[PDB]
Amino acid sequence: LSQDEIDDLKDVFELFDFWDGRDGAVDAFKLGDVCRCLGINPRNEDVFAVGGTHKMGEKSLPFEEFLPAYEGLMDCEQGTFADYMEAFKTFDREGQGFISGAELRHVLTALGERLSDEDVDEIIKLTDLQEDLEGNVKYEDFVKKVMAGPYP
Amino acid sequence: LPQKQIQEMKEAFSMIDVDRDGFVSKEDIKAISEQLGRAPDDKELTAMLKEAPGPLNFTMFLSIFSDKLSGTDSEETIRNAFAMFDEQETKKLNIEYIKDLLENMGDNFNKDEMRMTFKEAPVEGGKFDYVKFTAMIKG
Amino acid sequence: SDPDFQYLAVDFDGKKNCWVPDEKEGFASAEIQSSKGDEITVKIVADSSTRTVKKDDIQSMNPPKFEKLEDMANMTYLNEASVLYNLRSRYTSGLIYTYSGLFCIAVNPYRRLPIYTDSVIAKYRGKRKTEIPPHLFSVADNAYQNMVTDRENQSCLITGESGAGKTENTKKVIMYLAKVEDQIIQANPVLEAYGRFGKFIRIHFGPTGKIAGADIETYLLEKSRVTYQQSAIPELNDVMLVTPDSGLYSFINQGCLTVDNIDDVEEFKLCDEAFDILGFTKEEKQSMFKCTASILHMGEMKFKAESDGTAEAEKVAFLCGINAGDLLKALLKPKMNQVVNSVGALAKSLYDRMFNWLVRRVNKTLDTKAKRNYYIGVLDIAGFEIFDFNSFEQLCINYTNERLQQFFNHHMFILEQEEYKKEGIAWEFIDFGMDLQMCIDLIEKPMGILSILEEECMFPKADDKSFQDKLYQNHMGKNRMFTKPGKPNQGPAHFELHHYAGNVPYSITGWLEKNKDPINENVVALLGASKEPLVAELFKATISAVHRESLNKLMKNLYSTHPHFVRCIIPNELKQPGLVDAELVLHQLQCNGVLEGIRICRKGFPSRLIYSEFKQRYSILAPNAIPGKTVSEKILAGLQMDPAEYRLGTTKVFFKAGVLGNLEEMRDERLSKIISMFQAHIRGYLIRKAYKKLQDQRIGLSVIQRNIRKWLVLRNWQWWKLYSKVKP
Ligand SMILES: [Ca+2]
Repeated sequence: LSQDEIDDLKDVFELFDFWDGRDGAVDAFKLGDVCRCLGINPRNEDVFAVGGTHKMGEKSLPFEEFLPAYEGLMDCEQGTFADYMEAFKTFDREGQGFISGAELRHVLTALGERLSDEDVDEIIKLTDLQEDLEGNVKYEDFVKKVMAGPYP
Repeated sequence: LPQKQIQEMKEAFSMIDVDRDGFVSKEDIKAISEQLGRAPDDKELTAMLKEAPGPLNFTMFLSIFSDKLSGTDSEETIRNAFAMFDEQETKKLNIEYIKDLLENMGDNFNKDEMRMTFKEAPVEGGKFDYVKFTAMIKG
Repeated sequence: SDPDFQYLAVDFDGKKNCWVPDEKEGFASAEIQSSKGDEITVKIVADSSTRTVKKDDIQSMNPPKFEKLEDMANMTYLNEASVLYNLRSRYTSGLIYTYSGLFCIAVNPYRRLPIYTDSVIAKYRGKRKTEIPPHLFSVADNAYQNMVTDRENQSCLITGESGAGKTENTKKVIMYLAKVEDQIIQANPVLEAYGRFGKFIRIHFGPTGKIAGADIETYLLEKSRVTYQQSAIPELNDVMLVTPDSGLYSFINQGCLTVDNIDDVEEFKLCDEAFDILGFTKEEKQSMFKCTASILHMGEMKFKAESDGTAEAEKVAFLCGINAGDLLKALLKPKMNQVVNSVGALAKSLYDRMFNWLVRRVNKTLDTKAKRNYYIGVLDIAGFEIFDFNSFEQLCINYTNERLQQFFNHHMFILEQEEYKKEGIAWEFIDFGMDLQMCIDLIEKPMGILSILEEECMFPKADDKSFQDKLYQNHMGKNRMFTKPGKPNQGPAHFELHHYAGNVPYSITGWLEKNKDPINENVVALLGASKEPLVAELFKATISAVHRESLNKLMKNLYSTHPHFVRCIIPNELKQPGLVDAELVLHQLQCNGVLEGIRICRKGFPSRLIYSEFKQRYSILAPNAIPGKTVSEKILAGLQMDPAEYRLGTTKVFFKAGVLGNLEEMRDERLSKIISMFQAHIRGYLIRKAYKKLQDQRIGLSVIQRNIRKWLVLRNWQWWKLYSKVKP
């Protein structure tokens, strides 16, 4: 895991354990967001597997039990550009790297581990994704931003 | 230190130092208190003085008073730590919000800390004005 | 929205959902709940009940992608439950035609449909099967194009159970080919009035592609309905000697008398009218009518052997132009029951010879000596059938269907092998019809079943036991297709035969007379020199033996053409449109060989894919290896796919059976993840984005928290208190 990366876990653990009342313990319901800060993006299915919880209060955790949750959420699969490009192609009848807003919305909110309607309008606005006159968007661009990061 | 703050301190020490002997004694405090509002009990007066190593000349006076008002941030520095939760920049915090922050976040307050704090707080229309309250708590 | 296509054009967890056996529906839509070795516990989607089912009794299903599919060969799963579901789906919606490979399926509508109009025929002309909805016209239209371009004879064997649609569809084919002559169409009314026989009619074509002649062949006319029937032009009356009452003659009032929607009055007139147009001299057509009326009379002759009158036995001799004396004579003491049964032997033999003669004659009218190129035959006969009790009649039908099977197989063998040749797949391999031959031989070969029976008839001594023993004597243990009767209203069984579409327990009682007849060779002499000119010809100068030569004729014929099989199905036993009985339908599936077509398919490659459409659908299964025929070479390579479960191809990929269903599994299960991973990526981006605002606030809160606790404790300071007090 590298000492430096354990120090990093430490760093972040604090910012969190503090906000849900500083006491050297973090709500297991945040274990996701914690690791999401250290780069990684596990899947909800992923997080619960190691210890995460559906609600706050349910339970809190020390840094001692935290180390392995992150050891865990590391060996979990992440998606490449190829993969995101592949899957998105299966919704393109034209084949020219397009899609409509409405449909893209459907893919995100309706298929796979759904995404609230808020996170969607969110990332849309963040990445500043824009549609043309016909109301379509180049899914290639979008995937690239999301992949980029909030600060590129 | 500061001047104007001193000018008062002295004139004060004067009104407090009744037996006009340039020193503050258990009788000095008890004396003036009663001439105004209820005064402290012996125990209060005792430990109230024990707070000053030796005799209370206008020096050990200004000393303990200055060591009280020491370790404080600006009215600007605080008004910002506040606007740090005032996204829209409205110069007001929604009461349920602030109460929530202080109550169970960071260094959780307690019900008393909570009551003592809001007994004064300027909340009217659901919104708790942190400007007016930053002043009240400061200058 | 076109009126012409109203009843012609079509309007899930791959691991939970499956097909589980049912008693009412044949198969039920189930969703698995829990495994337990072999005991799977599923939930019925319909009633929502629960039950267990052997694991090896579960069948795989098809995704909503193939709802009411027009061609079933294009379905992922072709199992008795996917097929029955597709048909029944279409059927209850008006669509009664469906393809499945090279086979067309017709489900009896039991109601009139506006799909045969001239409007509709216009649209099917010269259309290629994939171009337009499934229809019988398409099958006919295509056979035409093939005969033309390929320059060879075509042929349609329309099969199915009794009451399925064999006849109706045969007629629509001719009516079709005729629309894109008058006597031809007119041969049906007379043959239908008189007929319970197999029909093969060839329609010849000339150098300009027009009808230039036609002939008819018939097979095994019954014969039994004449005198027995299970429950359910006045001028001529004196010529036939009949009293216009049908319920008067035993031989025709056993079962029914009248027939909802058949006017015997008008049909008689039209039948008479048709004899004229056919060019039948008045004597000829009165010879017919009399011989048939005789049968009625032949059955009025009472007895005691000695006679019990003579009135009715004369009318008979009269109409057949022979001496009533010389008759009853050669009938009671050939040179009480042996007689009444030879009476029937005569009736039957006349009518057959009759019905037989009738056909020969209608072919006369038709063999125009014009110039013939190629032809298009149409076969309307009997397919496999297993009843409670099976005898000689069935063995004959079954033996027939067996040789037909080899044909249907063969065509597929030929056909299949073209693909692997076209594509470049490697599988010389051996032919297929090859299984089957054991049964064919058991029945037809030199010492076969029939040959034994045939040599057993020529002996007057023989009986049902020397025949039965002489059989085991030859094949018991010397041929595995021949097996002692097994276990079950299943009437007697003396042996069993393992037919392509079923195991049949045959009762050989009475097989000796069935095969050899018994009219007084005496009366055949009387009639041999009768006065009536027709009767004289009918008796001028065994079943199995005739049928042998017969079947071989039809086969060498069929093997010189291009086959098209049409399977008819009787959706139900109650004759009502749109209702399906699953049990009945299902039954056909086996013995109908749609199930045989699937089998033969599963032994090779069923599902075929053009790399262009394959790459597009299965790239998402190894995208970290894709920089159309090589891309797939990669994907399927990446997946570390067994070289067995698939094959090369020039333009297309060949996946063994089931495999494609399983790729849609992955191939799907894979696309979901990726979608999640990009949602995870979106979840992680939004989180990390809001990482700053959480540090600043962490400080901005510590200010307020520590700086209020100060102003709080400063107010709880006596000094300050008292100070504040002095203030003024
Ligand atoms: Ca905490």
